[PDB]
Amino acid sequence: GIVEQCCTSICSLYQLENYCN
Amino acid sequence: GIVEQCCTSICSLYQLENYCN
Amino acid sequence: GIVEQCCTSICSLYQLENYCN
Amino acid sequence: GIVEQCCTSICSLYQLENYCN
Amino acid sequence: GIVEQCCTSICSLYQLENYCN
Amino acid sequence: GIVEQCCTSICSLYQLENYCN
Amino acid sequence: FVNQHLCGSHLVEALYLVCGERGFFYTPKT
Amino acid sequence: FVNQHLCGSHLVEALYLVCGERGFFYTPKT
Amino acid sequence: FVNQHLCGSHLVEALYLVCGERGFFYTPKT
Amino acid sequence: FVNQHLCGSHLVEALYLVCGERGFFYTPKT
Amino acid sequence: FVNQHLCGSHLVEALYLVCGERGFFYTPKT
Amino acid sequence: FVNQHLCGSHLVEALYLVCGERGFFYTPKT
Ligand SMILES: [Cl-]
Ligand SMILES: [Cl-]
Ligand SMILES: [Cl-]
Ligand SMILES: [Cl-]
Ligand SMILES: [Mg+2]
Ligand SMILES: [Zn+2]
Ligand SMILES: [Zn+2]
Repeated sequence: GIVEQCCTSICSLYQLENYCN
Repeated sequence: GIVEQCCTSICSLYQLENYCN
Repeated sequence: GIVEQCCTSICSLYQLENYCN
Repeated sequence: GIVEQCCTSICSLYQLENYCN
Repeated sequence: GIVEQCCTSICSLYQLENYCN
Repeated sequence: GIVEQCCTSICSLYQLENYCN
Repeated sequence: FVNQHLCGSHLVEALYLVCGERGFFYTPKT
Repeated sequence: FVNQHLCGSHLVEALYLVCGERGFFYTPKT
Repeated sequence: FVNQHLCGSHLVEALYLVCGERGFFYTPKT
Repeated sequence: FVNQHLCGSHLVEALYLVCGERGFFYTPKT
Repeated sequence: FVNQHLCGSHLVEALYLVCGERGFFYTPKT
Repeated sequence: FVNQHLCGSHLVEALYLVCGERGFFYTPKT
C-alpha cells in the first residue's frame, strides 16, 4: 500500500490524506 | 512574512504554496 | 493522551511502544 | 562498525545503546 | 545544478552558501 | 557546554566544529 | 501540491503535516 | 534509554524508530 | 489538511513537501 | 567543514542551517 | 523495539533518542 | 554563515552536517 507506493514509486499528498483519522 | 505567518501565528499548507516558485 | 504524555510532560521510549500496532 | 552496520545492513536500538556515554 | 550535484555527487557547505540571499 | 552554548544562547557553525572529532 | 518520493521517517513526517490534529495510522506492509 | 519532551513531528519520528515494521497510530485528540 | 506552528527547519521542510519540483523561497526578513 | 551527500529534505535543511536569516531559494532542475 | 535501517542524519537522530542526556560519540569509519 | 537556537535533535543534526566524516561528540551534561 501507501507506504510502499510513496517510497517505491511516488504519491501525492491527496493520497496520504487517505490515512488521516 | 512567512515566519510571522507560520511560526508565531499558524498557517495552512495552502498558504505555504504562496512561497513556491 | 500521547501528546499530553510526551510533549507537555515527558515519556520514555517504552511508553511510546504503547502506541505501536 | 555501527554507522556502517546500521546503514549497510540493519541494527537494533540495543546495539546503538552501545554508543551512549 | 546544486540540488543535483549535492545529491548525485557531493557538495560543500561553501557551495551551498551560493544559494543564500 | 554545547547545550548551554546553542539551545539556550546561540552558536555559530564554527563553534559547532569545536565538537568534531 | 506535488507528487513526492517518500521513504522511512519522511513518509511519517508527511503524514504528520497532512493529517495534523486529525491524526493517522502508519500501517506498513509486513 | 531516557526521558525527553517530544513535540510535533519529533513525536511521530520517535514512534517510527520505536515501532518500525509494526506501524503505529498518532492520535492527538485522545 | 490542517493548521500548525511551523518554526525553524520545520517551516522549510513543510515548504519542500508542499512545493517539491517547483522549488520555493525562504526569506525570513520579509 | 566537510563535503556532504544531500538529497531531498536534507538539502533544504542544510540550506536553512547555512543561510539562516539571510534566506535562500530552492531551485531544483525541472 | 525493532531493527532499523539507518543512514546519514537518521543514525545520529536515533542516537540522540536512545542516548538522551547520557550523550554519545558518532564515530564513522574513515 | 549565521547564528540560530539549536535545541534537541536539531543540535545533533547541525553537528552531523558540520562534522560529517570526522564524527563528533554530543555531551549534554558537560
Ligand atoms: Cl533519507
Ligand atoms: Cl520542534
Ligand atoms: Cl523546533
Ligand atoms: Cl524542536
Ligand atoms: Mg528529519
Ligand atoms: Zn532522510
Ligand atoms: Zn523541532
